[PDB]
Amino acid sequence: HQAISPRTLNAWVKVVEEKAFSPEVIPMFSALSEGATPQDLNTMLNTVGGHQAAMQMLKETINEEAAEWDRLHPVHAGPIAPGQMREPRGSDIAGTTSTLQEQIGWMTHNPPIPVGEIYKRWIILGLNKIVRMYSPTSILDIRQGPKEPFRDYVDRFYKTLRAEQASQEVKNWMTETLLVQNANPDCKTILKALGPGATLEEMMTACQGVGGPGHKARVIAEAMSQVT
Amino acid sequence: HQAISPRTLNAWVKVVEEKAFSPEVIPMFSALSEGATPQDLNTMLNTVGGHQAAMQMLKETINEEAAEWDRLHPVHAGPIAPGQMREPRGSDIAGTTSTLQEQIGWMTHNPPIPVGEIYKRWIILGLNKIVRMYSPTSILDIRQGPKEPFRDYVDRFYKTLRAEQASQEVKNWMTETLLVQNANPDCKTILKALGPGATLEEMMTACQGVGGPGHKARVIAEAMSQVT
Amino acid sequence: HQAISPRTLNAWVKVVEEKAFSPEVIPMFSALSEGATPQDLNTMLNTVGGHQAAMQMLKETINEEAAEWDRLHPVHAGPIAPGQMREPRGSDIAGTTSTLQEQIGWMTHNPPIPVGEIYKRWIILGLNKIVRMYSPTSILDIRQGPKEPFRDYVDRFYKTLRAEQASQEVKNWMTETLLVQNANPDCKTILKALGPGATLEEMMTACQGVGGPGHKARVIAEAMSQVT
Amino acid sequence: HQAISPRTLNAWVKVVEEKAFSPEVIPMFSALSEGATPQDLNTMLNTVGGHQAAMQMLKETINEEAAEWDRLHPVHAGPIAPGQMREPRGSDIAGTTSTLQEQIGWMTHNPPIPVGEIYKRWIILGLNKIVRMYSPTSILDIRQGPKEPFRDYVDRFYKTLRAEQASQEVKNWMTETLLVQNANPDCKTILKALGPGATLEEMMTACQGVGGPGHKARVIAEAMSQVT
Amino acid sequence: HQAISPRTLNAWVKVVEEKAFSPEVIPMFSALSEGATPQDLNTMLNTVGGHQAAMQMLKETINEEAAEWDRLHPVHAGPIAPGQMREPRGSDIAGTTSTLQEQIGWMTHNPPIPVGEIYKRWIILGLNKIVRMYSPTSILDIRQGPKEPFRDYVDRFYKTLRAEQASQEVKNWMTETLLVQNANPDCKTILKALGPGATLEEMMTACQGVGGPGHKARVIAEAMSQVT
Repeated sequence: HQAISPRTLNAWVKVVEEKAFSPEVIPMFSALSEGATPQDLNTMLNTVGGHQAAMQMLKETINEEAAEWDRLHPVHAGPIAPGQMREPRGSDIAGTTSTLQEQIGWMTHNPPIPVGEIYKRWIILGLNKIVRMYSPTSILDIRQGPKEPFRDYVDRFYKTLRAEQASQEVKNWMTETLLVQNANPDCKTILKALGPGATLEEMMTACQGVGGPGHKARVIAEAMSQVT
Repeated sequence: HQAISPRTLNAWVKVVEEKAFSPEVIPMFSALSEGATPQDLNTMLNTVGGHQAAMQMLKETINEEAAEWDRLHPVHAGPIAPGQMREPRGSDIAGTTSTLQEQIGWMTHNPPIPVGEIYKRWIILGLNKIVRMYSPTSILDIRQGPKEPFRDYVDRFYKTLRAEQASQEVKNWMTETLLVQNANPDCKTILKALGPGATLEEMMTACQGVGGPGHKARVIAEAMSQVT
Repeated sequence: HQAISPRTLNAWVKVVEEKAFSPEVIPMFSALSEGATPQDLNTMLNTVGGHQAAMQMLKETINEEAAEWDRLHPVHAGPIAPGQMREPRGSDIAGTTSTLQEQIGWMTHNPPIPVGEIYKRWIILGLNKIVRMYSPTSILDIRQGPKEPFRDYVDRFYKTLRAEQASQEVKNWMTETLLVQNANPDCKTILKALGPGATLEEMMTACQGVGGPGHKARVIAEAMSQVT
Repeated sequence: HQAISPRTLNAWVKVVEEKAFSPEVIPMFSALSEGATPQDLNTMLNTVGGHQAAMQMLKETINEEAAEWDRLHPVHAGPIAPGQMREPRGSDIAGTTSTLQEQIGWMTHNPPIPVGEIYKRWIILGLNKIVRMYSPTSILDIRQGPKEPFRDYVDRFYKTLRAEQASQEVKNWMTETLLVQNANPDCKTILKALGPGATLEEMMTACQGVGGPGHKARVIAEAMSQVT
Repeated sequence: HQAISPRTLNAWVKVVEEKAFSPEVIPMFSALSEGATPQDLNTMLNTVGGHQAAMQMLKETINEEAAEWDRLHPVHAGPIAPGQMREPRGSDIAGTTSTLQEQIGWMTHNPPIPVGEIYKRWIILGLNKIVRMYSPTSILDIRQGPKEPFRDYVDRFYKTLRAEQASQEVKNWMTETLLVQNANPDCKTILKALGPGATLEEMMTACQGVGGPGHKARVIAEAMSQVT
């Protein structure tokens, strides 16, 4: 059997990477996995890194479809040793508890039991659910909360940046601009007054005081001074 | 015995979606599932998407009814091979651990054991409890709390909108005319002062400082300014 | 056979400790464990002190690779006693459920079954993920939050210092010149006004009021006095 | 013989894309290709996309090493023998003109001819040459020349951006910022004269006059007026 | 064994012409070519006119995939009397050197060698590459450079219009409304000063002298007089 190829698998991973779960993922998945055995589909589903929530939702959808297939299709009374083989099971359709030889026998035995397209349909339903009910996160979406200390915001920003797929110089550029840009006015005013060319430690030291009694007293007194 | 038809099942899903478990769901369910086997009723109950809490309550009601049936009806002394078949069980009545062939045999064997009507009665009791003690959520119900960051409210609003059943243009209009409308006066004042035709990022940035050391000082100073 | 030596293992531990999980860790691990059996690799990994999160990530990666190997490679139909031995398994590749004699036989039986290099590849993938997606903690990173009580910050600082790898005199110097330095301005002002040569007790008992009604009233009154 | 797994190959592609032929690829390549077939090494080298100059340099180095191997190692008559194995040729170590069966035979028949290790050495030399010489091209490196039309600069910027590995939102943000931030002083000042949020077509229409006789006369007249 | 219907081919041409190479071509191409013999796929790829660069990238992708298939799959020198069908090669899958009868036999063999799906996967990979890295050139993108003579720009615009896909009246309207609009301010000023509704030859004569010595001196004098 013609198993999956490294080029096609890597192209599938790349198209998942560039477009996180845009509606263009389903046509590419349906095009790159024609005739693929459930083992190959599981390989393409496991190879993609990141998007843990989307993968969890897809696995939940696959489990639901397997359970429904189990409910609808019962178990045969007795196996036939000569010229017969075990009927497919929902987990076997999902490829969890089945071997590649058994899947090949299913796809070859006449009349065909096309487990491949059934598993592909389940995965496509999961992908549709992901497309409808999932929004990917990005470094652009990391903004400091109204009452979030600067250190925790910076930690979240750097965690997202590390998880983000970009070149090192691009990541450094984002660190240079977005981190200062995405901040509440309380921290942004202090950062602007700090001046350009200030390292991370200086900014952390400067914004360590936001939300404390001293900063609150200072801003309140400044507000009364401006009003009167 | 023929199974359920796709048209009737799709109409059931549509009526559940439109009435949102209104008191009119019970008549439609009783009308569309006349003579339905427990497998058909299980498909009827599982096909409807959304309303996770209501489905959970229905499942708890079914489990309680099955447990009560198990308690009231004991286990027979022993099976009889010639001209007899296994007596029903609460899980088997609910169709979880029974095959369609066994259910058909139960409905056919004289005197007719009414598995379908018993399961329908249990599901109807569950639906009654759902109607009495459940209120569906909608995008209209999503309002920002008195002390909530604008980002968290926006995230909840968009999650509800994604879960909401509406056309894309309707969803866009709801986003345009509801996000600003449903907000605390502190955020709504800033949004109104922003001016018509503002992007989501601009509004999010403008309301980042709400409920912060700088904002709470400015509003208090303005308050004493107005008073004195 | 020629098992691991105390010198190589100690050098591996030392380089891991001194460089943290830097990108330079992967080359050294690829040089100090040439031909190492999976038990030797497990000994190399286990002796790493600290870095619990990194070791957990490495173990998760190893488990994922073992599961994928189990999925891809099926179970043989029947064992053969004369001139044969059990085929490797993902857990056996990881060395969890295998003996040293079995691994040596695997590496010796012709054609060779490279259990050692497969396990090394899995560990290297885990190390790469650690390098990409992990930031080691240090005493320099311990700073007190804007609303954190001084006692809690001191406790965290001393816990990190105890976990830190340094000589006793250097640790004492770190305590002397870092605890006061890394604090919010509210506590730093009090500590500076305290004067040099004050032990931990006076510093802790002089910063017990930060965040209390008395301090939040005194600083506010001072702010109004300065403004007006 | 064990083949290259899709997971390790995808990880190799990912690390090559991430580090962008930094020194860190040199260890990792040797880490993931232990005992790898020269066909597996060829797949590893072919799968990585982009960096055409780097791959050309690597192929040139491989061809040079193959030519040197051909020069140093002479041909032989190769009579029919019980081993009936032909001596390898530089192309065979390169993997271009060698099938997998004879390749495993070379790696297995006593004495073992390590075609895989020789090909790994050649690829390592090529990678070292790439690290020393080749420099990656980034979107930040795109800067409009002193006398370059704005349309050509925009075309080059978008051509480089479409090959950049980043999320779509990140690419849109790059288009928003870097396109105007990197410009000729005349083009930059004309764009700054335009209000923010202008569309790309408007910006190109405004900059179409840069470098023409009218623009030259205008700037000369303004300079003469300013100085005198 | 049936060929592709002319209506399907015409619809494929229409869909590939209407939306250029927007991602939506990838799904449609999958649907119209399901079960298609590689000769039919070659006909579909050859019939579509325009976008020569896209066709070049496509053909490069099929060539690369065929080369990889050739490398991975070796050649069997000795023919086999039972099932006397030659194993498909890299060019055989693409249909360049394979006849219709051989492809039909390959898709009807036992076991089936699916040349059609492999070829379609190659074209789909090429189409994804086109979508990522190709921007179609339209008449709206034809703008005359700052130093471009008007005759050369007119020739380029007319070449693009002749290559444009639109009705003759639409072409005339685009010529009338776009030639004057898309020009540098230096020539657009002269064209606007010329009487509206002028012949192409008159416009070319009027703006032929732009960028020359006399025009440069005239604009220099005008600017210096306006300044003073």
